[PDB]
Amino acid sequence: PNHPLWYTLCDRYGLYVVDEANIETHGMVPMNRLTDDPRWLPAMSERVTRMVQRDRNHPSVIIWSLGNESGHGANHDALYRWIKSVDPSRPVQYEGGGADTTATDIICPMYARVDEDQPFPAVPKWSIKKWLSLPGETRPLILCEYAHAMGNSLGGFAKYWQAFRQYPRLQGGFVWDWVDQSLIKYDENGNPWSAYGGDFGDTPNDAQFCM
Amino acid sequence: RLAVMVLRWSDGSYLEDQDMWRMSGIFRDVSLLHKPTTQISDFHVATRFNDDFSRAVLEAEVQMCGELRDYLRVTVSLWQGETQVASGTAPFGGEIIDERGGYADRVTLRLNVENPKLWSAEIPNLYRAVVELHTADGTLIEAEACDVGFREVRIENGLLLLNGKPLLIRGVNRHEHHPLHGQVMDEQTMVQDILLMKQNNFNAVRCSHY
Ligand SMILES: O=C1O[C@H](CO)[C@H](O)[C@H](O)[C@H]1O
Ligand SMILES: [Mg+2]
Ligand code: NA
Ligand code: NA
Repeated sequence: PNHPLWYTLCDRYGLYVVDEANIETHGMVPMNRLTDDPRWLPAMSERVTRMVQRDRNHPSVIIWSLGNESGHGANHDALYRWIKSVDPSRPVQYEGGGADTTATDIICPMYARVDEDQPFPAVPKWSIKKWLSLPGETRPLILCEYAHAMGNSLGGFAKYWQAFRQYPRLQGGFVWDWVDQSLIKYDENGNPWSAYGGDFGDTPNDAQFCM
Repeated sequence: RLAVMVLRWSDGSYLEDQDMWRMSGIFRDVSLLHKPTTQISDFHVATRFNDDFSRAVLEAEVQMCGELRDYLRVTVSLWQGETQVASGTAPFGGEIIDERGGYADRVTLRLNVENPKLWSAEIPNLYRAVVELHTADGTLIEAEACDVGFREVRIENGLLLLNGKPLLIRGVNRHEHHPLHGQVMDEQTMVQDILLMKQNNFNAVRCSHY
């Protein structure tokens, strides 16, 4: 959940917002070790419920999100249902565990490609065009993350948009991401320079992957 | 002496505007058939299966015409080569279907078949079904028959399935054409086409358009 003023500004300037619960357990093995543990249900629920109770009156928020990269656990199904129950005015989405689980109203893959499949075991990233027509699938598809803009990037961006315009159920996505997470450091002369992972003695670190 | 006056054009032509040569005449076989007064006028064969196709039920509805009597019976036997795998006998008189009763001139035989050999273009397993119209005491009036292919065709969750598996149709449209005989077909030409089609990895054909 963002700083409260963010939503006010999105309401007045006009931007559709995806409000996301502060829940990410990417480092766990497997990713859903905690989200599938009922003992962590309480802590997770507060991150979802208190978010809804705070931002539900904001018109800019059109979609609720259960969090990010925490695999798919039973706690997600429970909290998914809680929101649908207390607020039927907004769809609920969640990418963990395959981007098309029972915990999301929208197929929201990250970095799924336009025409090329990436058949990862258990959590495949199908080409978005093919994902739509899998036997029994009827939901719309909006990538929660795509076109990773790291450094000299965004090659093939036009391919995504050609597909979005041709396929009704391919309704866009969110580029990853807006601003480089570089920090300012000063040399001996006092001049500023952009720093990233590891420039503060921090280790382990993942270097420039924050930009 | 038979006298057949064939018209090239008729109101029927309005329904025969297929993209092909427009010809006319008696282009297919003409034959003479002899049936007993008490005969098999129609028969349908169906094959249903359990979830894993390890069991099947062959249902054969048989219809008759003529003198309906209590001594009449129908026996449907299923063969695999010279081995009879199944057989059922019964008198006429279908189940009750409405307030007026049922079809007294019909009967439905149901035969159980364990681990049936399934039919497909990959392996065209066939059984032979013989439908015998006879008197209870053993006198055959007449018999009809057909090749039975045990297969289930259904559409599920958006997929066309054959015996439970999704098909990949490698097909071709085929008109009945011969450069010398026109639209008259013969066995050799048919066989040649099929051998050529299968040799070129085709597994399906559409009877375009008749
Ligand atoms: O649409 C079609 O295309 C073919 C063109 O050769 C042929 O006319 C077929 O009978 C017709 O169905
Ligand atoms: Mg035509
Ligand atoms: Na679209
Ligand atoms: Na990153």
